[PDB]
Amino acid sequence: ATAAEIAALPRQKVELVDPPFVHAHSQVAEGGPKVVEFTMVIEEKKIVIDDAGTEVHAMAFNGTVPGPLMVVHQDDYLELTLINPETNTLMHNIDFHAATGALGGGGLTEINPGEKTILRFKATKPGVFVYHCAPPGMVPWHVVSGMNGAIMVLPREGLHDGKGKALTYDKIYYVGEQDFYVPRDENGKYKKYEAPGDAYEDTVKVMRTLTPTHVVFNGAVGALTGDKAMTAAVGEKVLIVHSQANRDTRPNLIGGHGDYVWATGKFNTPPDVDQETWFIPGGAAGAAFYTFQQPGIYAYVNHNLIEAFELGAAAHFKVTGEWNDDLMTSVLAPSG
Amino acid sequence: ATAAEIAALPRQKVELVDPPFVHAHSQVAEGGPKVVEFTMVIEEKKIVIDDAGTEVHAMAFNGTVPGPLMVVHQDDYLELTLINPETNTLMHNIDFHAATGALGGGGLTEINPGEKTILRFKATKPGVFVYHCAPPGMVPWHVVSGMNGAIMVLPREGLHDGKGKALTYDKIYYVGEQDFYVPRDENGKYKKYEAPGDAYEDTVKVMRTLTPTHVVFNGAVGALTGDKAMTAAVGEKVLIVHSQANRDTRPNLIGGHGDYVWATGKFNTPPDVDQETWFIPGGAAGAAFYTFQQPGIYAYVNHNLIEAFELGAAAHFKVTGEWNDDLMTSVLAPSG
Amino acid sequence: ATAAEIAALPRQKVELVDPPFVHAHSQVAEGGPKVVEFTMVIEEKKIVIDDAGTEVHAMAFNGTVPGPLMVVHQDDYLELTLINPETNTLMHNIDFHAATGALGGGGLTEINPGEKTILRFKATKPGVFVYHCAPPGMVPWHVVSGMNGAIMVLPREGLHDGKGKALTYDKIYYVGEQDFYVPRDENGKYKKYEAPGDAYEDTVKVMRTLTPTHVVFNGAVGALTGDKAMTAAVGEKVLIVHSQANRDTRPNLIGGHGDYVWATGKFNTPPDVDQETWFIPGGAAGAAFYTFQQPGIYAYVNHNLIEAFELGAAAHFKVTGEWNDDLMTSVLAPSG
Ligand SMILES: O=N[O-]
Ligand SMILES: O=N[O-]
Ligand SMILES: O=N[O-]
Ligand SMILES: [Cu+2]
Ligand SMILES: [Cu+2]
Ligand SMILES: [Cu+2]
Ligand SMILES: [Cu+2]
Ligand SMILES: [Cu+2]
Ligand SMILES: [Cu+2]
Ligand SMILES: [Cu+2]
Ligand SMILES: [Cu+2]
Ligand SMILES: [Cu+2]
Repeated sequence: ATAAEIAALPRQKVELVDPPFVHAHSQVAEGGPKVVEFTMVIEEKKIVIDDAGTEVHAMAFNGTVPGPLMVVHQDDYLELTLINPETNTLMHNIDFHAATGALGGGGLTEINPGEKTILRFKATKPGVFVYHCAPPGMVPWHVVSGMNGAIMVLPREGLHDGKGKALTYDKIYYVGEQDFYVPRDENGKYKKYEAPGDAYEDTVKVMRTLTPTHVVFNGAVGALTGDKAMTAAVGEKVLIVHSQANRDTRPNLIGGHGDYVWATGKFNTPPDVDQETWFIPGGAAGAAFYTFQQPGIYAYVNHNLIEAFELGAAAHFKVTGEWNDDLMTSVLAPSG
Repeated sequence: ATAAEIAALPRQKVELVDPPFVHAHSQVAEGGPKVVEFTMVIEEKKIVIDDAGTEVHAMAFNGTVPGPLMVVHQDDYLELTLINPETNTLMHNIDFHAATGALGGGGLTEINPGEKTILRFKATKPGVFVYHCAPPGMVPWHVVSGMNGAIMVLPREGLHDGKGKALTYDKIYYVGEQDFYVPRDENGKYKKYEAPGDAYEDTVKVMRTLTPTHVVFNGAVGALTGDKAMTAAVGEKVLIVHSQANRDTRPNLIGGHGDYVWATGKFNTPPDVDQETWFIPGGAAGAAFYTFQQPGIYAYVNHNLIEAFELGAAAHFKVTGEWNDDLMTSVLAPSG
Repeated sequence: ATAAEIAALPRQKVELVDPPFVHAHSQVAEGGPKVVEFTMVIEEKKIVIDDAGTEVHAMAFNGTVPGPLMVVHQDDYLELTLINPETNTLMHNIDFHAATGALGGGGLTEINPGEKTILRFKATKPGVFVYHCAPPGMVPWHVVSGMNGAIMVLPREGLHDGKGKALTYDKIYYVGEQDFYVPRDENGKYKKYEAPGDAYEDTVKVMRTLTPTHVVFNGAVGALTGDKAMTAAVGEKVLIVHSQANRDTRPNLIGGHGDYVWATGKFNTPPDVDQETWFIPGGAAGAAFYTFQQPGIYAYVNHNLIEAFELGAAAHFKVTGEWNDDLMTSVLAPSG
């Protein structure tokens, strides 16, 4: 398509919402290709990542860790207006794994504090993809400071299983997983810093151990539990998009399964089925589809249980509904 | 299925055998759905895991690490009687990744010493699945203390390749891989403790480094080598079920291949073929089918060779039969 | 085939080239089965792996790290003459994951300094496979000293996608990823040694942490950048073979994609498509096929960005051609 043809295309402005929720969208594409517009302001800000009050000088797209999920359809154009406020101190940019060229847009979006840029790319490949800051010379630090998220490019005909059968979810959740490397003092207590730069040297040292001090969902230990636990009901079909821009993860819905899992996150690659624990390599997004059959609490975790329960990679699902004794029943409850 | 129908199903008690061996079963189901009954007694006991007398206070299903492999067919019901003797001191339960509901059954099987429980669940999905102890608050600790195993839910029609061609094995082995985190004193000597709880704080510290001191098959370094090597003959078809409940692994039959590998461990997902090294994420089981073509010794290992030969993740296969010079031959033996 | 039938097959002597380039070959098999001959001299030599002058006592096949890529077709016989010069001080051998029997040939190829051997095996399975030194007793050490490579066994009919369409590449590159464990002194400085054996005790201790000090492509940090960046042109089809003999990796062509990726490295296993980041387990090789659509610099990395940018696992592609504004364009360049 020529510039003229693209300028004639309809344009829709979408308002992003904070993870784990996803902005309103249609699974089946409406009309022909469109230029979907998104705006995100970068905010360098202090966030607390655990109950002890541990701090991280985050670099967050739209002010959240992970950045929000942007949703478009295959062959739509994603036009992102990216803003780096003069209140920030570092240069920032964005790399869309879903895009093609200039390091995912990285080479065309380098913005200093006080600048903005508008990048447009054709979403030619269907699936979920990671996006993240990629400044030449300080990539890992910015990424593990939370500057990453994901987008979903839906097939124009919505989701289907490997054999051509439609898969329509009732709800969708985006679980961004983040590995944090927080310096500790001689007492083994997490250190705090006045400015983000102050922490760089100590942090690089921790990063070199390839051992995160924290592995969390939605920016903090327990962020998706309690009044913020995800929800569903027996019978409900749920799509769980999961991303990790720097380190491997292995999602598992404890008490359930991954009925259809596009482990590689790409829709033209048939999904695996009946999964117990699936695998998403660092630098990628994956997605799992499940129809709940039992009510009660579920633990959604990175299945290296130390990472899940000692480091913070665990969420919960609260599911309402009738218990099914055919699937499972306590013949004899715990007793003498 | 009606209520009367389940109650009318034939009940069958099966006697378990210790890994790497598997209890008697039929690949193709025999008769309609059944309620397959198993019983496992929990044993807390000190075991030696290496050639240096290193000890671990194990928590073991049926007294073995890994716990035994339970085999049923899709749509049978697995009815497990789980016993926690009054001689034990810790709380236990069981999570079946193959099951649906109550956190895999963990929420219905919490038993203290002196208690027993009976759990029944319908094996609705075919494949090999991990099962492990999972009491709220002490999940990773108990799991890395060896309280995990796997089950196999065979398709009623047995296994088939991606083209619908039946895959019938002559022998089946279950290799459970265990990551252990044993504390060391300031001199580097592994510590010993009087009771399980005594080692808790020291052990969690090692666990948080995400670096196991040992990675073993069947509970100890060398457990599946020498006089305990697994066996086969040229021409025999063997299925090797492999599990790892907490950490990733990458099996490889050195000298052979994985002719058909259900890397994810789920039979409705077509197997990969001609594999050199496959990958099983922590929290899952996988299965590899192979037809031996050459006699001799084979090393079956986790292919991060440091984990295999420095940490303990290596086993052997001793295969009888005639050598095939077409496949391989020494044209010129080592010489000056 | 009988010994006589094999002896009558046509022979072809191949001259190997240093990675990332690959020796001349035909994607589609030229004629029936043949005995393809290769010769590799083992070289124990010092290599400098980073800009701080860090040394490693390398054990390199054909003098490089990784060893060169050998290409044959399915059902051809690979006949390798391996030489261990009197100048070397260690026993060496070779294990081909592509072969069948005697530990991949390791049991039939043990040669001391001053010895040579000739091994022939039938390449019965198509795909890319790892090969590495495998002495009984000192495996991980030699492997992580750089003694590993890969071979490609192409289907007689060349490559095809999952639907049977031919995938013909214009260029092919072989990226060997190496994890190094270099000892340091109490001041955090990398130690140097006068002979290979001198660093053994120290290296094992570092290997036990399972945390490499360096993760590099083609033997050194920046080896595949600058004067050695890989090249291509818009419209060109490129196959990127990638191997890791001891540790997991997750390749990603930043700016592009993996249009077709045989992640497990085996050609009879359908390739995944439109990949952002793929996964290759330690002890295996994989291959990705991509058609460039945009000119410019691309970063090819292990997508754990710490491993890529702090540890060394990063390469570059320099692509020439016309920029495609339909796929990506800067609507608004960085500005106030
Ligand atoms: O922009 N590097 O993944
Ligand atoms: O039951 N938690 O993996
Ligand atoms: O030959 N050991 O991977
Ligand atoms: Cu940034
Ligand atoms: Cu940045
Ligand atoms: Cu990236
Ligand atoms: Cu237990
Ligand atoms: Cu327990
Ligand atoms: Cu589990
Ligand atoms: Cu060697
Ligand atoms: Cu060697
Ligand atoms: Cu190997």
